[PDB]
Amino acid sequence: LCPFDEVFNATRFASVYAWNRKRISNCVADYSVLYNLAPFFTFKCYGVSPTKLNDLCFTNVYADSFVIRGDEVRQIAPGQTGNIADYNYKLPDDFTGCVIAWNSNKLDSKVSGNYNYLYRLFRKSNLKPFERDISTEIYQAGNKPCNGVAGFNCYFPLRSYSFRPTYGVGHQPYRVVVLSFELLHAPATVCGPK
Amino acid sequence: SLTEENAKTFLNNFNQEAEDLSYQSSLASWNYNTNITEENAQKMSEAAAKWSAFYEEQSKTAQSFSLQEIQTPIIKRQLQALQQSGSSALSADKNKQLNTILNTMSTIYSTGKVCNECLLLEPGLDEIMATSTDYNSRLWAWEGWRAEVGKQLRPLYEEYVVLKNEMARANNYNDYGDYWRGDYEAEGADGYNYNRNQLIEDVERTFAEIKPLYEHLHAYVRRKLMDTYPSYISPTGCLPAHLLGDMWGRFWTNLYPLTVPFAQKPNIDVTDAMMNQGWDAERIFQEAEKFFVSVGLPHMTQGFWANSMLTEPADGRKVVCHPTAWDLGHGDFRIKMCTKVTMDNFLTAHHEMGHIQYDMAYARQPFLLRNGANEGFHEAVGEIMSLSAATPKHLKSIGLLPSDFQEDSETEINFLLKQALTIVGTLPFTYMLEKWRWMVFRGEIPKEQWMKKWWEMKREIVGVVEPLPHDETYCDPASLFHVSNDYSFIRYYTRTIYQFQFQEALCQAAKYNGSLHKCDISNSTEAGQKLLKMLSLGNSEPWTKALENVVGARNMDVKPLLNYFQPLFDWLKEQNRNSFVGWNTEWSPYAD
Ligand SMILES: *[C@@H]1O[C@H](CO)[C@@H](O[C@@H]2O[C@H](CO)[C@@H](O)[C@H](O)[C@H]2NC(C)=O)[C@H](O)[C@H]1NC(C)=O
Ligand SMILES: *[C@@H]1O[C@H](CO)[C@@H](O)[C@H](O)[C@H]1NC(C)=O
Ligand SMILES: *[C@@H]1O[C@H](CO)[C@@H](O)[C@H](O)[C@H]1NC(C)=O
Ligand SMILES: [Zn+2]
Repeated sequence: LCPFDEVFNATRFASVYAWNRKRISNCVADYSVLYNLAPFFTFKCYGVSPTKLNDLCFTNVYADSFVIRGDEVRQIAPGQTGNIADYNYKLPDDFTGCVIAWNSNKLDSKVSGNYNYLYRLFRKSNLKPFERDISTEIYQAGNKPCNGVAGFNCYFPLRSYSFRPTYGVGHQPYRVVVLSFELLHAPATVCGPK
Repeated sequence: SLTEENAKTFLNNFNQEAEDLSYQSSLASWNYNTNITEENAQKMSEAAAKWSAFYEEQSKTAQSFSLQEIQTPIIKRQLQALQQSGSSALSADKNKQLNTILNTMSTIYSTGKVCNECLLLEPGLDEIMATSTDYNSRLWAWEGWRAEVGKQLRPLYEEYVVLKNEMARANNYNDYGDYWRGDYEAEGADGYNYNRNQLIEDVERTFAEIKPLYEHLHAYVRRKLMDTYPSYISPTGCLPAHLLGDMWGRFWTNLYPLTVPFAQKPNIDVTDAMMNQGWDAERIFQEAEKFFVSVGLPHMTQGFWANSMLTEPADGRKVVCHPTAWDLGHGDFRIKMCTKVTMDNFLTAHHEMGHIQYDMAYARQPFLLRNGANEGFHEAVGEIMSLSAATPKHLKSIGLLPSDFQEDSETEINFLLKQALTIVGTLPFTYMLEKWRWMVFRGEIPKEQWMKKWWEMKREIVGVVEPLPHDETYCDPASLFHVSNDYSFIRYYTRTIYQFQFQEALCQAAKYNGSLHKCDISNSTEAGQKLLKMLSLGNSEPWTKALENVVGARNMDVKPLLNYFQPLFDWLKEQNRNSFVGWNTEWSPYAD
């Protein structure tokens, strides 16, 4: 069967600025197990419905896992705008798949702050659909050259998420999983059980 | 219009860093207040030093951007609030002397003692000034406190005034009094501008309409004190300062047991019925949340219920035991209060929940704009809720008062009289103190005429006379906490005005058909939506627009205040018809 146990139950999810991607090629899939926890505020499907996922078959499915703030989960959708949508992870205007996310305060939060998750704050231009930029050069905002030293009008692009147990409810960590059901004029492989 | 994206990015980064730094500092301060230990104190001091350094460094760079070149209103507002340095304008030695004098005056005040008997300020002396009813007992205390504190603080205040003036002049301000007035300054379109010099005109015009009600209350209280101070009260003179039930005469609440309108019909106190029903700490906050939901405001987060300290800890932890609504940022709201089973505790819990709701309102605004429109809206937003919760009908519906209870006319008069003694009594005092402080900073009252003009104003505006002659060596103003410590005092007048303004504005939205003092905004979503229309703005828009969003008017108006005490006003007019309204300024007890 498909290795769904590795996408969701990973001991540590990737940062939004370095979201990882996994694909399915041969084995069977099963969508009825995507129940990480009872309240699933993020189960939005695009182009398809959750009830017919089993009957439909696709060539390959891309699963992108990343963590973002609760307030930024709404930005993971086609046609949205925001620091996460433009500079970290952009979805096409006409995208077919499923967006899944759940609360992860107990895991990705610590009293002293879990600075292991980061995000891109500034970028010279918006990211294209399904683009991943991991550069670390300084962001030049003025008419002066960024000589590798941070300061006035020369800020560091990446910043850290200070997840804490009492970090409110909107700023808490949310393990996101975006499933892209790519289908083309190719042999379909990702079918449902029979 | 050029060089704006740079300021935008600067503000973005500043917010990104300042939110986390403020969360850390607030969490340290919370851990210290809820657990007083040297370790928590050191952590709080280090966090505060880090936050202060970061904010000062970011503000020094904020001044590099010429504000007049920015065109976006929100970015301009964000830059304006951060460009103001304040104390950093002074040199190293000037700040040296300023901080030295300030903290030395604070220590002389806190560590002040009177010796004839010997009682400290908070314990003993305040209890005397509140409960004591003997002439000499209060006279010796009121004289000794001043002669011991103000005489020592006088030589320090003469330097502190000029130091603060130099500080303000470096910030392009005229005087320190003008610096404090900057809190009400507003910028915007033609119909939303508010000149900084116009605050005095509004305060004076607003006070001219409160004098009749205050004059009648004074005439009433004066006669009621003759039964306890026969030879120390005059039928046409001013009231002695030491007989105001307070060390400074700020609050007349301590005079209610003597000036009660009707003694045979007391006020309401649901403490007995509250405790008999098993009302614990959380039960009160549950009712407060239910009330705040009945108006259409958001619910309380589970984080608040989990992190808030709503009961005195029995683990032996040392707590400051003072009510304060905490907004640690990032959605971490908490309430700190040693909740007990009483009605005063109920009202304070309602006030703190209103503060928390207000803080939650403008959480969507930028970090630099997550503050109230002015220093008067904050306390008023909670005072209006406390007033709405004190309605007898609300207590009857909640289940504390029996449904068979029928409100009476005398109880309402007593409640209004107590409110006036606690509200109407402090309005002239605050205005007089603020005007005196302004005239001192502006240099209109020479140092050789401080006490003379101070007492002349006390006699004219407030109608209070001193029991003994005070020369220029005494410093009665510095004897007050808010005068020794640098704290603006006009906030209370504006708060008292804005709370009644909001009460009269929301009652119209709730479609009330009765007296304003019995208005209950509960179970009225239109009232909350109209109020939330302003709480969400915070400091994003000028306070004029924030006030218009609720009251409809763009400036202060005391008509709702007079409407609130309209029954008490007529009652006093009918009762004060047995005396000469007013007071003479040429009479003094030391005229032996
Ligand atoms: C209240 O104050 C005490 C003062 O001792 C704190 O106790 C110390 O906490 C550090 C870190 O928690 C420990 O490494 C020490 O061993 C503690 N000493 C004791 C007596 O255990 C305590 O943490 C503070 N507590 C609360 C509840 O804030
Ligand atoms: C992860 O493992 C748990 C069992 O501990 C399982 O219930 C859950 O469904 C797995 N994750 C997914 C979505 O496959
Ligand atoms: C508020 O609404 C509830 C539910 O209708 C009702 O039980 C209660 O009597 C109302 N109370 C007031 C203050 O009108
Ligand atoms: Zn308070």
